[PDB]
Amino acid sequence: HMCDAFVGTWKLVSSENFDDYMKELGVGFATRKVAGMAKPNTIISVNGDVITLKTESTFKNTEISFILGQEFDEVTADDRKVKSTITLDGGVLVHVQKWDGKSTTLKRKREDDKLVLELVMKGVTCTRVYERA
Ligand SMILES: CCCCCCCCCCCCCC(=O)O
Repeated sequence: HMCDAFVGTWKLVSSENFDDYMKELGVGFATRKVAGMAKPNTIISVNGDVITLKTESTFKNTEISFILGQEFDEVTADDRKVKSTITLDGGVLVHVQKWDGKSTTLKRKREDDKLVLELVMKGVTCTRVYERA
């Protein structure tokens, strides 16, 4: 039940400020050029308490599986080794990543028929809108 609203196959339809977000992350220029053009699919599924989130794109795929509230180690699309915790607060799936004394947040919520992803690092806010494939 908990994450039913998120389950599905979602395709990126719009993005704002992703370059600036990737810059704050430390992603290099070649990767930023590729990744700025990517239109990934995100596939969210659930098996009991275990949530899986796949991100697929031409250049790079990632997958994480997790239990809400339980820290896990993640290797990000840009090769960071982070400590991740994901919680569900008021319909918002909140993913925090911590590494090397830094933090970023990845927050997903439903907005009408869309899935909206907010990516925050320092002063940068990026907004990614996904629609059902
Ligand atoms: C899509 C290629 C991304 C490659 C490098 C940037 C990685 C940044 C962290 C990933 C942020 C998630 C973006 C998303 O799911 O839309």
